[PDB]
Amino acid sequence: TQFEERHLKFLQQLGKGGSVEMCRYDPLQDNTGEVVAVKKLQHSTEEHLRDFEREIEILKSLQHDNIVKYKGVCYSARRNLKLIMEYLPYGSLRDYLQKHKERIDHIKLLQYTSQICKGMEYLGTKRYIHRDLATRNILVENENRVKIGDFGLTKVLPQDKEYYKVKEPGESPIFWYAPESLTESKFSVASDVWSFGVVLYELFTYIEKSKSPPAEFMRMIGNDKQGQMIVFHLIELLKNNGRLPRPDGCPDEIYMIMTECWNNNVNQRPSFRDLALRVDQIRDNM
Ligand SMILES: Nc1nc(Nc2ccccc2)nn1-c1cc(Nc2ccccc2)ncn1
Repeated sequence: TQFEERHLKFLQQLGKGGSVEMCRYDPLQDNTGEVVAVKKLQHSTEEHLRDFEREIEILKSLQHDNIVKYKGVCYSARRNLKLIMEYLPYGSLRDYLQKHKERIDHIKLLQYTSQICKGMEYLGTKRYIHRDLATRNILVENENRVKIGDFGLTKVLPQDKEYYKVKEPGESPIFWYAPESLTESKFSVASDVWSFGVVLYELFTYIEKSKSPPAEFMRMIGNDKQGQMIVFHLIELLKNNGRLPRPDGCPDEIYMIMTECWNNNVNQRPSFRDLALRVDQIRDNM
């Protein structure tokens, strides 16, 4: 079925990077229409249109309980596509956790960790590399279900390679990046596992600003480091086993999982299939 542009009523802006807005698809014009999440380009360049269309193809091919649901495409404006998605009412996990802090216990954090793992394992079966796994890109459906959203940086692996090489990087979440992604701009399932270790760290710090991966890494390299010098010092730190600390009150077994995801050897990092099995075992034990 189709979405006519004239019937999409703007409600609220949700986020920018592209922009995501909350809209009501209301063709009956009685405000009884479905509330949807709408992604559109803000600077619709020919390269950005090409990437956005690929992102739409990626989302549409994915059907999993922990992946935001594709609803459609609104053409009504080909050079000005609007991606229609289900609206997830509790927002990003980063905001949700920061708002409802230790009132979410370890058992609840591990239910979210398991869902993120499962979503990521399914994404890997389609040979897609997220590249931007972070709590800000994880959305909350309700208190019992989280879903990976934002496939803006997602890449499809070439047919004959287990990595994707980014020739000209744009804005990059460097404090979530694997060493090989920082040094050689190489992205793989293994670099998404390293970023997953960082998500686990974010969860267990309860999004405390002073404990954030940029705040901790800046302190370790020195707050005096600026621009490209941050990337130089971060690479040297990671190569020398400088890691994010164990969050206050974090169980030993969860910190062990983080440290295994943060292995310098790409092949030694765990698989998302084993992480989901391990996390479900911890939850069972609790
Ligand atoms: N499907 C869907 N529902 C929502 N709901 C929402 C978001 C923020 C506040 C309240 C509700 N977003 N969303 C969405 C958002 C999005 N990226 C994004 C937006 C805000 C922040 C961080 C990242 N990418 C794809 N879908």
